[PDB]
Amino acid sequence: REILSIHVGQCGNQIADSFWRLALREHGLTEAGTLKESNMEVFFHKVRDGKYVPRAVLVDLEPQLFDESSIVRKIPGAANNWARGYNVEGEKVIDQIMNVIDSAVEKTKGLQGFLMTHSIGGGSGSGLGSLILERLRQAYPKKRIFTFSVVPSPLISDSAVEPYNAILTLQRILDNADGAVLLDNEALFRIAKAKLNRSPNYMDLNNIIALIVSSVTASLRFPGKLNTDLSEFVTNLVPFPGNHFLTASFAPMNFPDLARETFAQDNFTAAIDWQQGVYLAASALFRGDDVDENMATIRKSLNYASYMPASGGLKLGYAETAPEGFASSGLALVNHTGIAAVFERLIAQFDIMFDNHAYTHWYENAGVSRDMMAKARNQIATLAQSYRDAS
Amino acid sequence: REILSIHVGQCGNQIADSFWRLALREHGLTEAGTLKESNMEVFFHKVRDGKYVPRAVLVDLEPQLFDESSIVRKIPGAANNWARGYNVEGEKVIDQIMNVIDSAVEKTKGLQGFLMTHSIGGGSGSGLGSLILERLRQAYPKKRIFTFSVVPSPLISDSAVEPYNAILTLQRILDNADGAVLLDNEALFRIAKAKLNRSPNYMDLNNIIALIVSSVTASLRFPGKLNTDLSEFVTNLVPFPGNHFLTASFAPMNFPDLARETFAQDNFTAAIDWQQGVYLAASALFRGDDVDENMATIRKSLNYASYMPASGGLKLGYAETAPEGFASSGLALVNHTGIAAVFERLIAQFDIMFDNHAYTHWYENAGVSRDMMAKARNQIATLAQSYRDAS
Amino acid sequence: KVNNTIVVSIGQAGNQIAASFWKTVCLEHGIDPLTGQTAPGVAPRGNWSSFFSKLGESSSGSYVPRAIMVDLEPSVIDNVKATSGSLFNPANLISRTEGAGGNFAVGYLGAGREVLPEVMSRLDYEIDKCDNVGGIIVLHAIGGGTGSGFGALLIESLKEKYGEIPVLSCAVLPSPQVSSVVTEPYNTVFALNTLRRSADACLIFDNEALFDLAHRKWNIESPTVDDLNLLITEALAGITASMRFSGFLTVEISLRELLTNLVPQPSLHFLMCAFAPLTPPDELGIEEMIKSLFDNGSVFAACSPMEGRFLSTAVLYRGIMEDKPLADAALAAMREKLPLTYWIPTAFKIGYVEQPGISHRKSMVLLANNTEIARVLDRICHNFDKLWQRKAFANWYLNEGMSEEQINVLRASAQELVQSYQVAEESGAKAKVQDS
Amino acid sequence: KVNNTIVVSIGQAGNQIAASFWKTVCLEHGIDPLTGQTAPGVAPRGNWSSFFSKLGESSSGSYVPRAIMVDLEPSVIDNVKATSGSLFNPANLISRTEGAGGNFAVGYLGAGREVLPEVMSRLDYEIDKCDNVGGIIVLHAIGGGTGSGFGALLIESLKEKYGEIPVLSCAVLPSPQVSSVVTEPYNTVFALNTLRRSADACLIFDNEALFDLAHRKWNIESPTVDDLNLLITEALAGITASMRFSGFLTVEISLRELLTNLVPQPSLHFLMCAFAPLTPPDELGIEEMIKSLFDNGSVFAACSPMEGRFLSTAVLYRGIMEDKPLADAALAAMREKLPLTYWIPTAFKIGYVEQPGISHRKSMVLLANNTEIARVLDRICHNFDKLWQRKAFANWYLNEGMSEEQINVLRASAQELVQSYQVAEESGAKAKVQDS
Ligand SMILES: Nc1nc2c(ncn2[C@@H]2O[C@H](COP(=O)(O)OP(=O)(O)O)[C@@H](O)[C@H]2O)c(=O)[nH]1
Ligand SMILES: Nc1nc2c(ncn2[C@@H]2O[C@H](COP(=O)(O)OP(=O)(O)O)[C@@H](O)[C@H]2O)c(=O)[nH]1
Repeated sequence: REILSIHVGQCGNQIADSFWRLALREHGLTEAGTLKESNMEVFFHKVRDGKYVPRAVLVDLEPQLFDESSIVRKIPGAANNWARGYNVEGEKVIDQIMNVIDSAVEKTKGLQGFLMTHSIGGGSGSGLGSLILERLRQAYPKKRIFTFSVVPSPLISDSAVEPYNAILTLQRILDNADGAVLLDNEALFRIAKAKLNRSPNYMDLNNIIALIVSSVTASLRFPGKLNTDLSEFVTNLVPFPGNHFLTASFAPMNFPDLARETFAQDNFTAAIDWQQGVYLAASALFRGDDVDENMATIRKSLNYASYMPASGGLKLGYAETAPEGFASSGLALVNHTGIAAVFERLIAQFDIMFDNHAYTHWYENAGVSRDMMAKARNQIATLAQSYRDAS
Repeated sequence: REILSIHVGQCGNQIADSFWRLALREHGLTEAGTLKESNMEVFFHKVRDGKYVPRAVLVDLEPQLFDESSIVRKIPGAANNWARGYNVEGEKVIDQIMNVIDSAVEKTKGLQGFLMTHSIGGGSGSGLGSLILERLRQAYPKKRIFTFSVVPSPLISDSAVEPYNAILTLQRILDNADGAVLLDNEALFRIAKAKLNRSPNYMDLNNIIALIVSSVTASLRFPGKLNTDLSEFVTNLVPFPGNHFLTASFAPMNFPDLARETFAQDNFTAAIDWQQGVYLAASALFRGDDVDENMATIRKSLNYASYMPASGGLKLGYAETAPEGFASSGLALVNHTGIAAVFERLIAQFDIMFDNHAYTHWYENAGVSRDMMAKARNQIATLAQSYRDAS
Repeated sequence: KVNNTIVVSIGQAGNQIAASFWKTVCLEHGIDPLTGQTAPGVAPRGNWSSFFSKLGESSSGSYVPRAIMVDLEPSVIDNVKATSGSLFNPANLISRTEGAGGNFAVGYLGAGREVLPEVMSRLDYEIDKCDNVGGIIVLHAIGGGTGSGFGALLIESLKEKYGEIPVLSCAVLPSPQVSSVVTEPYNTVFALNTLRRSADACLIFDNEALFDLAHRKWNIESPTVDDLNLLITEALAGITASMRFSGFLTVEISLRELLTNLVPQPSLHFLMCAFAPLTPPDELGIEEMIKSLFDNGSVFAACSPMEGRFLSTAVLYRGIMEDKPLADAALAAMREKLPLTYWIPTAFKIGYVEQPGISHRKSMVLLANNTEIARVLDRICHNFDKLWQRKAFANWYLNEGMSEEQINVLRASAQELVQSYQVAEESGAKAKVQDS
Repeated sequence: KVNNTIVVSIGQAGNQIAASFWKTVCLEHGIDPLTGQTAPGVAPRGNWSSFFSKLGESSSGSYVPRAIMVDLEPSVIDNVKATSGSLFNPANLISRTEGAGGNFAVGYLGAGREVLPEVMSRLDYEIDKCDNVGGIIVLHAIGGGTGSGFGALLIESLKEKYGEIPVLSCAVLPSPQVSSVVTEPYNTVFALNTLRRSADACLIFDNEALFDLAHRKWNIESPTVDDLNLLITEALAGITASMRFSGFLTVEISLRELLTNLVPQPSLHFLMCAFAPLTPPDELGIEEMIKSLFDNGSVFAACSPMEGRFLSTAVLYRGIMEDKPLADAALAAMREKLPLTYWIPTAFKIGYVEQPGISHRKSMVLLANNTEIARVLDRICHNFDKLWQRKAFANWYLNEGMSEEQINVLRASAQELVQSYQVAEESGAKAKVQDS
């Protein structure tokens, strides 16, 4: 039940750092991976009696200690171009990235699958990120692949071409991942904004994320009973192969208060269309300080599509070890049809630019024609339409 | 026949870098210690079939790859005070320095001895350097200890208090080392000065040194027959326990030209009093491109003390691998009574300052009384007088 | 590991600007601009590997610009050699004797056809010693004969042989208050066509604007081309700073990154730039500087960006660190008053570099792809017509390689470019169609 | 890993200088001097750990000076709090109400005897959060009551409880053109005794000199204590730069290192300092600056170092990097014209720091232990006598703790110090004997 984690790109490794940070403190390991005095060998790697190293590969990193034999320094070239990352520049390094990964699973008794932390708006995390997602499937067909993908939002964007990279990558996340957590900047923004009087900075957003990760990953690295393995994540949240795009929330930012906050619109990390959107599959996980009781109480709060059975469709878990800084916290993974919003948004943006030949050429001269791009959009459009009609 | 190398202080590690640099290129190893395609396991450590790591401990280093488990980062405090390094500040870290060393000899089948690269004018390389020299003897009594010590010269000094540290350290080099190569700044200066039209900088001097090291160390790491082990260095150059202070030269900066240059006053790295000074024990070592012939020819050039036997007293060696940048080079280790000069110099300087209570207090308030200092001088004074009367 | 940038400076003006640039950058990085040497034992400030090359291995090692200077007349290169010490690589200073007689034709297909070989040989060399080449900046004055002629010639062969490498042209446009040949509009229009078709982006330096500026904001009775040239440097230095020095969250912004953001369409890659503070070489507050960056009298182009649309902007600060909050706050406000298009809703790059230049403790450069550039291009086309209409001096060019048909087409291209941008104000879809 | 330095500023002047210092350093390192914050995601320039402390752990983290401000009157600390935002640690700004009435006695043994406790508590705190404490700089004006009184008191307890820590006092001497109490010579002479016996070195800031300077080299009609204070900062910043920023071959020069070199004998630890460039806040070349450092009208002390002997020198540049060669060459030449002693033949420290201040792209500070300081000390002793002779105002001090015998001894010490240095010109051996 070992999970290899792959972080790619600036945003990819930025999350890596932050997450693996508390990743240790939670499991109580030192800056170097020792006991400063549970089944954790799922994320960390036991080297010797009391030594552990993070089961993770840092791909395309450009600035603490991970196995620098399993981390690849970035080679200039990706830019903000997806096509550039998935081809010209990715090619030069995909074979290597892959060996570095495979050599990390070699020292893996029973591999479960992978986790990928990256940004779908850049060029490294999107382009190269997609290429990896692809060759990762074509190599470990039986393994599960999960994603922590940051979606871009104009209210904190640095590239004009983002939505293009967004759509392109979303296609590969759709065709190769068993599930993806969409960390929406538009949401991460708003959250951080009203949480800290001044205009947010990538770090602030980066925080919310780090927590969301640890909390989502928790159940996989702790003794609990809910979402023991990525596989359970699937059977519990993906009501169908294609629709595997989830949202996650955090609480907080009492218990009735926690369970209330955990399932509070404003508390989620995604712009889901809470109005004409309906639930499909939920999952709460509280950790810290009588849970298998208020379950039915909550399900009456949430409104799933009609065809779903009244009671059930929602499972609640627990972990005694809460994230540092809290006595006990929440987290809610929800496969909600409102997630269609996020896609539709990206589409709309895409369309304007694309229909005017916005920056289309930088992509074509890089091995990504407008038709290929259009296909990418048309596909993601359907994916969203899909979620929409399911409501 | 393994030799552990210990570099302490700025000047100590500065030499380390430079030396270990060509240390690889000579043995043809890569930046990381691999074969880019002799008995070398004397300096480098075979980790695996084709992997080698430098047998050396970096003590008190403050900025490439050595075993960072066997390198100790400096802890602020030494200043330019010997007393400060040998006591207050050295104490805090001597125990550790020692374990780091002993753990390096643990993975040593048959340890020969140590090499120490440092400066006798600073406070780290002199103070702490002396403390190490001491505890190194009190721990490996049967082992041989050799030193590459840089003597300070006003024509490129940065501290007023240098000669004090000079004398203090020279006492420990006298009581604990089996031999020491005095790299005189006054000489290194003059050499570099007339070798490069403009006023010399620590790097330039640092160069001459690096070569001097490799060349001196050569015979210990190459298949040759002369000076196979530090022990031979002794029986071949130290005509008596106390008088173990040597000078080394380099050539160049034809063969008759090389053998001429190698044994050329101006070509040595020490201010020895070539006038009223006489040879005691010499040793030449040419490397690159008919040597056991011009031996007797050379000995008639050199003038040893009378009591020494005409032919003999000089041995010549050879190594096929020359230092990078040369087709073939020289090097001459000479135990010459003129070396007394260097000491006398330091003494004189000491005296002026000391007799006026120059900076004596910084030493007393640090556990080094004037009497202790005086003893240090008085002893080194004798050491020199010794060499002098031996002529 | 960082991207490499080679700077080929063609012509006289190009080379004079280039010389200044290089001395300035040398000083920013802590390198003697006459010896290529820096403090013994340490490496130059920032990512010197970017624009400089390492020669030697010790500390006696020198650093040498990744630059090539080409010119059909010795007057300037010869002087650079005199004034630059052992800075540059001698074999990278290509020069000739006869000159080009202010003839695009001569430089494009004739006398310049002879230097191409040597010049290319040098590129191949500088291109190879690059760990990661990532852009070639061609610095030249599109108004004369060499810079316009060889300029175009060199950019075209540079995109045929190589091509995976981005090429940013920094074209100095000619003006009345400094003209040197009645045919400046011929040469310009001709070189424009190539700039338009073979470069990845052209940063335009309009001398008229430079003159006014050096005379108004710097208030110089009668500005010399040297005065004008200093401003061009301040910018080149300030733009390239994002490559030579490290940011807060990024270590370097690539010319590629920078360009893929500013250039939405192939024939819409003609950039403008503004600077601040513009204080005569004889202090202002962040807020004022940001505000002034968008004044109509601060762009190094004779137009009014504010009366046009911004297709894509890029503000690049340096010196700004602690005060960042306030700085963003201001630029943020500014961003609202800016005229944008509907088809490129958002495109506003912002970059910070801790290290300041040798001139101001805090400064900033505006790099903008604005439509009022079409106005500048028109002015050129007009004058081109005043001459071509009467066929003045045509013979010099005709009897040197060109033809009437060839000349007309070039003029035609220039037109397409101009209309293309105008349309762009309204629609990107249309601006496209105008490209044929 | 680097050494830590805590700066306790006692009194009014001390605290006013301290406030300026801290704002300046804040700006040099890229830290907002009102919030202790820097650019999100990155750490402040240089070795901030040196003078600043890290608060928090993310990026919302702030940096706070390793400084303690003490004063028996609220007028100044209260103002610092107003003007410094959340910069300093509030619990590190000790203040009181009654004041010291220009009375060394009050501050030394009485009203100041009450604040000692709180002040010490704070040190213990700041001393502990230091990975490696390596010096405490007491910034104060030896001329008043608090700075002179508590100053001495605080330095004496600081060397009893701690003592393994070096203490450098930066004592501002009083002058006619700015005096505030007829008894300045009493207070000074009194505090001197402690400075002499309990500090590791005292860097003297003579206000008379500062006045002339601010009026001559900076040409200010009538200089304010604020004008005078700015110069003191320029130096403190420039001296401490060798600790806050990294060198070429060294990462930091310790106050300890710096001092063990300058101070040959216990009672010969009274330093002087000179600065360059001294250009009014309205450019010079390295060579000129080095030359000017040794001019008799550039030292922040009313004397002529050149007419005396240099016991030990220390030139500290910053901004100088590429141009180092020329710089060394000059200072080297200067070094020959300098008057030295026979018993301290060579003692000339030189330090470089790449990072410049916020004022000059290139600058330098001369820190010298010269004998003409004996002349300054004499002037003090004289005036002391003009008063004590007639016993003017003695009563205020007598009836506040002191005695005639105690007062005479102090005056006696001051004498020993003065003669001690004079002798030093001739012999160090003798200068010693004069210490008892
Ligand atoms: N900014 C600037 N413009 C120049 C300079 N020299 C010439 N120009 C202008 O640019 C045009 C080309 O000049 P030049 O570079 O000498 O042309 P070339 O050497 O024949 O290619 C002229 O018509 C001038 O208006 C210069 O040093 N700086
Ligand atoms: N350089 C300088 N000297 C000052 C300043 N304020 C006062 N002085 C001088 O230093 C002496 C002490 O003043 P102050 O620091 O107020 O004394 P205290 O607060 O009673 O210790 C006075 O007699 C003045 O000559 C100031 O801000 N700067």
